[PDB]
Amino acid sequence: RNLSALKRHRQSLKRRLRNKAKKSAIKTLSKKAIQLAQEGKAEEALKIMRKAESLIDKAAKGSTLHKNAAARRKSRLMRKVRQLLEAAGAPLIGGGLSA
Amino acid sequence: TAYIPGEGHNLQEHSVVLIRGGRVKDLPGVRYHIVRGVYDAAGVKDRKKSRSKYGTKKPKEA
Amino acid sequence: GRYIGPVCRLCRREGVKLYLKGERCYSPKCAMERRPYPPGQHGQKRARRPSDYAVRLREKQKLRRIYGISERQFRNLFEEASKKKGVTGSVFLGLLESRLDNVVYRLGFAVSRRQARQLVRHGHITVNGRRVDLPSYRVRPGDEIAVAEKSRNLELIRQNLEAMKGRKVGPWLSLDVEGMKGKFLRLPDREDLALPVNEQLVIEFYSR
Amino acid sequence: MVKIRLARFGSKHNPHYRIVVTDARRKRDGKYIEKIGYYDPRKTTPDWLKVDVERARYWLSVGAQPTDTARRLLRQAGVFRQE
Amino acid sequence: KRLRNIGIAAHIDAGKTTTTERILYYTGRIMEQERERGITITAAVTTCFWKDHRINIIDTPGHVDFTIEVERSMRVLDGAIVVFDSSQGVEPQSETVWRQAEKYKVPRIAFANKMDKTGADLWLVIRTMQERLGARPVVMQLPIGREDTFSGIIDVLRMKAYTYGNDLGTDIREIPIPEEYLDQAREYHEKLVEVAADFDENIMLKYLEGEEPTEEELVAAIRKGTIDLKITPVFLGSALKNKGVQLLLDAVVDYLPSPLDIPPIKGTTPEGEVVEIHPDPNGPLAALAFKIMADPYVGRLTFIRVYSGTLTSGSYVYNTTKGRKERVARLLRMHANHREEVEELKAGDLGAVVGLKETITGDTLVGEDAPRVILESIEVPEPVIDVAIEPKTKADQEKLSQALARLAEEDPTFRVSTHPETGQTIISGMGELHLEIIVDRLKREFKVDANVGKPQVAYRETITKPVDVEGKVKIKVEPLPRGSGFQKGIEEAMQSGPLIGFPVVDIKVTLYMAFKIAGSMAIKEAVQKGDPVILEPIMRVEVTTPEEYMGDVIGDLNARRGQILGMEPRGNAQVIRAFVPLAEMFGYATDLRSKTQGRGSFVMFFDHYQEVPKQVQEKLIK
RNA sequence: UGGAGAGUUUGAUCCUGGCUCAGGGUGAACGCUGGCGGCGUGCCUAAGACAUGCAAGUCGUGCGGGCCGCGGGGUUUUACUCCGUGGUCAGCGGCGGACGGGUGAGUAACGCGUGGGUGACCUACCCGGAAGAGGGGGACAACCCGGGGAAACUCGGGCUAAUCCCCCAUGUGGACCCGCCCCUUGGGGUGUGUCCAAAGGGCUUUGCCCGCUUCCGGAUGGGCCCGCGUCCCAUCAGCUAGUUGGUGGGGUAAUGGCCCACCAAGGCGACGACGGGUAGCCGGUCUGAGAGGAUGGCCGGCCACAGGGGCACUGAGACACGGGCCCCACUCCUACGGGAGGCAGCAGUUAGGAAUCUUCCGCAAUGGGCGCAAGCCUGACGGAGCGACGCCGCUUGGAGGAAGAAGCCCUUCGGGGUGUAAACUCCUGAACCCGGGACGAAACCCCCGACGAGGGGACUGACGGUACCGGGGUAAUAGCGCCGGCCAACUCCGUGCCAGCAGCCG
Ligand SMILES: Nc1nc2c(ncn2[C@@H]2O[C@H](COP(=O)(O)OP(=O)(O)CP(=O)(O)O)[C@@H](O)[C@H]2O)c(=O)[nH]1
Ligand SMILES: [Mg+2]
Ligand SMILES: [Mg+2]
Ligand SMILES: [Mg+2]
Ligand SMILES: [Mg+2]
Ligand SMILES: [Mg+2]
Ligand SMILES: [Mg+2]
Ligand SMILES: [Mg+2]
Ligand SMILES: [Mg+2]
Ligand SMILES: [Mg+2]
Ligand SMILES: [Mg+2]
Ligand SMILES: [Mg+2]
Ligand SMILES: [Mg+2]
Ligand SMILES: [Mg+2]
Ligand SMILES: [Mg+2]
Ligand SMILES: [Mg+2]
Repeated sequence: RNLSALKRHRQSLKRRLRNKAKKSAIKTLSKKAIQLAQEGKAEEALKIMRKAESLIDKAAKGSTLHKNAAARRKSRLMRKVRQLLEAAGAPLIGGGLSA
Repeated sequence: TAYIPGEGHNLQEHSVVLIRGGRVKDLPGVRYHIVRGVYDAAGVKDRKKSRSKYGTKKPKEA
Repeated sequence: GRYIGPVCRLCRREGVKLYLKGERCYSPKCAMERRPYPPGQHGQKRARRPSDYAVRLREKQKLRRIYGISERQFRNLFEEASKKKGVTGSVFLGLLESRLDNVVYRLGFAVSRRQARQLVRHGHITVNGRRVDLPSYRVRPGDEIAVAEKSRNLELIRQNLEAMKGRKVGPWLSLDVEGMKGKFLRLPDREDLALPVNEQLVIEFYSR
Repeated sequence: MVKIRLARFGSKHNPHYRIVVTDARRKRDGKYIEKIGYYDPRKTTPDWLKVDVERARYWLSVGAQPTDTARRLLRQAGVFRQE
Repeated sequence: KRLRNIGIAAHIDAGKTTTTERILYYTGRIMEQERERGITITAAVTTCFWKDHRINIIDTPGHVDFTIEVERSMRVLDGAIVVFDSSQGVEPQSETVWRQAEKYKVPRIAFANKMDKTGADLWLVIRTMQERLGARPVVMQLPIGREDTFSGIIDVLRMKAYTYGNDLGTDIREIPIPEEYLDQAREYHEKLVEVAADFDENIMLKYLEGEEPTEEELVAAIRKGTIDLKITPVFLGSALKNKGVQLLLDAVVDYLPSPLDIPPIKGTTPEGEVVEIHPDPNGPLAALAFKIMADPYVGRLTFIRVYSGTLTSGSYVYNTTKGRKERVARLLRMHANHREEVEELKAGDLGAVVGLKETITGDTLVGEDAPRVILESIEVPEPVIDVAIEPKTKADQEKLSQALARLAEEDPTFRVSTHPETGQTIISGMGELHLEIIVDRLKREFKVDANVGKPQVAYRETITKPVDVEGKVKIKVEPLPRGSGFQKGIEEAMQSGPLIGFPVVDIKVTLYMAFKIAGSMAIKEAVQKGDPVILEPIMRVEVTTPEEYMGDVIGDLNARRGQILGMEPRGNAQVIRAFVPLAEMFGYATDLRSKTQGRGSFVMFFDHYQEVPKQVQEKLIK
């Protein structure tokens, strides 16, 4: 009756939560940042972007994201942050993104 | 419908039969033959020449 | 295979003296001498003129009966000849004649080709030192065909190699009666065999 | 990874392998990248182990692992000896 | 051989299935219409061990309807246990199983079961054992309590006695004989010894001298007598209430034969000469399939007895009886609760095989390469009742007949046939109750629902006065003696008669495309003007009955429109010959069985045609 | 190096023209008959339903426990069961279960074939190269406790270890925005900003072996795209709403209406759209003089599917054949509370069918997974079995033996035929029996050398006491079809448009 692919199942479930956590975190922060960039709040927009960047990259490390995927996430975040800001802006918290 | 080849036979109302294909230029709408020697179709008794058509066992030369 | 059953009865029918018993089919006996007509209740009746088919059937059958070879083996042998280089007729004979059972008869280690079969088959023949018992074995140019050391002095073998002192063995072969060795030198030319067989009609048999 | 290994050819009671390089995940008798040697474990002929050494070395150098049994046979034709 | 193959056989509801069920429990200390109808119908072999002794048991059905299941165990088994409703004695189907045991030479003990029931009397059984079936019963034990208070069992022979506290077989345990019975005990030891006298002579002498012999040499002397089929040890107990069963099992291992203690069976080599089959486990293989079962979960199960050799699982064998090569794919042992798969099955042993596609009962199996011998098999017997079967709605026609073919293959007392005149499918068995469980087996087991009914008869017609006629050419048509017989135009209107349309027969036509139409219209008319009468098949019947029943039997034959022809004895009973119309002979066997308390039998063979009683005809133009 | 035609429409002829046959072939089936061996090959139907066993595991050199057998004495020992090692058990953690194996249901399609494209991408383990492996924390099972259960086991509370999780650091390097140079679809470089690493285990231990992390390159395997090629019906002629395109997003490894908002009104179709029917496609295969025609079982390659349908999770990879969820169909256990199941893996059963095998042996080999290794696992595989199913080979005798027995057939009553066929004489010696007996197996490992090269040693065989060799040794199965023409092969009897034959003429 029994195979211990059951194990693999038990395990997939743990990782499934692990990655869910990192992923939903990455979107709440990415959203938050673009939202602040649009309000024009650039110290906190960039503040958050950095956090998001970190968490995306942290995620690239194992199975959760990888690759061009994180890079992409990052790319779109700072493409979207830098521009919303630029409409008003000045990149206050000089942190996060190239001069 | 199906031809029953051989001199004499033992087929009746629920006899099981092997059908063969081959028509008969003579009976219209008889497209098939019965395979003698199989299921309930007996062989042909006393047959001694073309014995393997006609499903007839090789007779004993005692 | 090899038929098994009455022979100098097709020594007849083919109407032409094959040599299936070797030695008797030389006495006032191969029935070609006595009863040169086909077997059976008819046989000595009006010959109806042969269909083009029968002409060739018979020619084909003649040749085959000469070597004592199954039709499946024969057709195969023939189809091989056809694919092979140059004249299918001649080549095909050479392949028939390259057979071990027949080589052994051509060496006169045996009287008849039937006999040769039985000798080969019973371990009495050896090709290049190792023993062969496959009548169908193909003999190649340059092969030593001898009589097995244990068989060397058997009643039949001494009789048969006694008669080979005197005789000439076909040009495509060599023989060493003292030491019981033979050599297949080359493939038989179409003329080296005086065959009572127009092989060109046999090719035509297989064309249908 | 990619492998140097014995692909079985010949026939029943007639093993005749090909020394071949192939993804490990192919079936044994399947498609392969390249043939390099052949091997006849019963030495029914004198040329019963052959290998193209200069190719086997290319393949070893780009990270093909050989089978134990394959290694043995490349060794035997001196793929491994270096003077 | 440390191994006992034994059947349980008895009248209906004598308690065999219960007995068996208790044997498997004691020997255990380390089924559809059977429910609906309350009967055993199929018996299976089953193994268990008593005193380091392999017991193979076939619990047989009681009903005549299933005689085949005895005519089968009584072959392949070596010894029998014959149960009795001791409240009833020897019943008519006890007589039956007995005469079957007789013909296969089956050593046997009896078991007066139900010593607890109101009426239950050992002496009933004993008397009746001797009065009604010619046997010599031998009292091996005695009871402790006329019916309601049957609490314990005296074993004569060993002088010892056992009493049971509960009806559970969990508080048994020896006691001494009490004061009473103790005078009664003795009297058999000696009286067994009286009987043993005829078997040992060391007991013979030792008897005369008033010296009681040794416990072991009696047993051997009894056992010897059992196996020579001259002595029938009687034991008692209540299977229901766990009393005498262990004793019974002990008694199986004491007196019932191991395969060595019976003549080994015979076969017929291809040459033709008879020959005994040595029972060696290292001889060639010879074996008898005696039952096919269609079992999920392993598929077709074939039960076999191995007489010679070692049938080894995962081989090929040869069905000499129908010359097909078969495969034993695995071998099987049926225990009370699970099935042991075994690697082999040696001489003297029964099991079940899987593989095996063609083999049926009576069929003989031998080694793959072995002497193709054919073994004395199993014995027909012949069906007594028959009915038309057709499905309620056709299309089910195929399901129906495919099934009957399956079923006529499982059990060769059930036949299927096709009346040659009117092509209705005629089914035949060993009783009403047989055919009922068959039909009731086509609905449940094979999902085909059928009707049943009297086979319609092959009628005939003829004329009763000579006649001359013109067909537009002229003919004279007289009758002929009953059973005589009989241009191309006239034999052709001989098909349909005027009245019902059955063949016309027993007439002489005298003549005194075109020609055809004239004879056909002439005779067609001659038969009307000739003033006809319907003829109807008449069977010659001989029925066999203990003389008790003769009057009532004959009376009922007369009641069937018969004509008695005479009566001779055949052995212990009495035969009556008679003519009776096929029509009135429907369900005769079960009417007969009521009139003879299941002791009568009968057979029936077409004899002649003859005209009817002027009542039918009108009631037959219909 | 390759090509045969014949019968049949008529009073007869020519032509037309259909029907019919001789040939080859097959996963075959059926009938009569059947001796051996070798190599192939065997559910073509119900992609119906399946009892039972086995088909995927492995690491104790990742980690902590339970149990057991020992060693070594604790109270001297059985009651507090203590250290060391060698077993086992699940658990946690890895790597594998995406390969191998099955099947052809769906699919008329970039599915396949063929050739290309990717400046539009990925690739675990393997190899080459560079640089690291520095700090800290934490939880979940196992385990104990309790509630629950008939059990499966299930919940709760608490303990705990690691190569489990998490943060911090170093940043060789890498990612990302933006600017610059080169290049030209997203390719390479560069600057500043931000953001990102890691794991320990074993030994004979200041040295070796296995692992961990980041980057670059290689190799291998893939994804997506495009040209062309890919059946029958037009009695299917119009099709299309994410439909065609754009913009901006979402998504992915990556392009893309793949998905979503918005805008525009497109896109496709007689060069056959759409629809219906059939079908997995190819290397090949069969046939054919060829061109063609037909086919696609076995073996190889690609695709699809895993009771029907949808779905995602985990992951280098799956939308997963022996993993998961839900719906549907069907079955099974049940104490009626609930549980369980998916042979198109190997065998096998059952049903359907004209019809298709062993519930075999073995991991010795080759290949695969895990492991430092020993080794474990492997119904892949290697073999054995059954079947004349197919092909190749072999036997049932050979030489002698009468103007020719007997029997049987014909007969013009002399003969003629069977027929040298037999009988009979010699000869050989399938089977048998005796003795001997393989290759396939040398590696991994061990020792010298350095755990490299190179040298030396040891183990290992399912098939198999088989193949084969040697020695003895018996005259030892033959049947099936046809004999009017095509078509090779004719007489007698029986029969009398009957019985029957028949592929066509008849
Ligand atoms: N009083 C009593 N009754 C018994 C005993 N044994 C059986 N019976 C009764 O008779 C019934 C007989 O059933 P069973 O034991 O199957 O008898 P059977 O002879 O096998 C029935 P069949 O002959 O049809 O197979 C029991 O249930 C019970 O009714 C017994 O030992 N004592
Ligand atoms: Mg949220
Ligand atoms: Mg005929
Ligand atoms: Mg009763
Ligand atoms: Mg009963
Ligand atoms: Mg009842
Ligand atoms: Mg005309
Ligand atoms: Mg047969
Ligand atoms: Mg393409
Ligand atoms: Mg886009
Ligand atoms: Mg993906
Ligand atoms: Mg399809
Ligand atoms: Mg052509
Ligand atoms: Mg299925
Ligand atoms: Mg499965
Ligand atoms: Mg069937």
